[PDB]
Amino acid sequence: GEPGAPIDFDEGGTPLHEIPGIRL
Amino acid sequence: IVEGSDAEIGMSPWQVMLFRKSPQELLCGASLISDRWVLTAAHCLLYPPWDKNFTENDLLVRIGKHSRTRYERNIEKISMLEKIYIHPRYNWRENLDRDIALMKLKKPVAFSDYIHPVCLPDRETAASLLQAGYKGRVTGWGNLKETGQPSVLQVVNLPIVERPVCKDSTRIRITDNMFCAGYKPDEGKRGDACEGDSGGPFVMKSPFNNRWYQMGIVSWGEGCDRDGKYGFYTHVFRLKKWIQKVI
Amino acid sequence: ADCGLRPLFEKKSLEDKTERELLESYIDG
Ligand SMILES: *[C@@H]1O[C@H](CO)[C@@H](O)[C@H](O)[C@H]1NC(C)=O
Ligand code: NA
Repeated sequence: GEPGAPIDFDEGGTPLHEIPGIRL
Repeated sequence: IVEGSDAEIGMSPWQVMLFRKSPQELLCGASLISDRWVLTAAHCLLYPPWDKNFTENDLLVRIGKHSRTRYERNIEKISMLEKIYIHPRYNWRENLDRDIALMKLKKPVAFSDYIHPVCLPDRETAASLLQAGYKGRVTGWGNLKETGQPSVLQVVNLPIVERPVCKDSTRIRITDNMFCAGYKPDEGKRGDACEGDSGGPFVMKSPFNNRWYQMGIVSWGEGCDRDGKYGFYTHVFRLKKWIQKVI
Repeated sequence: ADCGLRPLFEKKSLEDKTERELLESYIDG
């Protein structure tokens, strides 16, 4: 019932590769 | 795919296999969206942190497939890539924001019982289906367990998860160009994409017009099918303006 | 124009083994 992602169009933080067990 | 089952023949006729010429191996999933355009994740083609940088001539597309390894004569169709388009603002340095790529086939593929394009969502479709707890479907030939490949294409159905729950399951910065899906630890069911499934489609069947829509692209996760973790998917509708100007 | 309708399912009025699970999740209750 609650939106899981917004319905508009497209217009720091840790990098994925540093996470143990990251799945790419 | 973890905790999935064999797909049925013809179940996912948009499923595309991105196959590394040498060494011979499954690179990623992808999806057929027209007779000449294939949609995938950008990080399948370009991920500097792991020295990944694939051009058109490195890759073959195999369409119509079911077996992971057997040549399916008069069923599967092989194709070569005319041009690869990676989103200009794809963020490989951090969190895989805008993890999307398009690939143009050198010749258009004839459709068949086993080869057929998926729809891309409209605003009305995205609004009606992209709700928390609604289930999408993920397909691929990726691994069955965390870090052991299946004989044939695997399928799993997974619920979209509330955005604050997604963000709280991970230390990564989550953007409006991502959604996450998966069951929660107390939900009894499980399932996830895994290594090898990346770039494949997360699709949903409209109860309104009976068509399957690609709502997401298998983008990333932490482990495979871990309790309290969830798979993250490229939010295809939000990037439709870029998909537009490529074609 | 024909997108997302599968020759071996929707075009033949046949459901696959689990698409009902999807439809059933779209109903709120
Ligand atoms: C990846 O693209 C081309 C492929 O040959 C390569 O020359 C270039 O240096 C690479 N760039 C990055 C950012 O990885
Ligand atoms: Na999980």
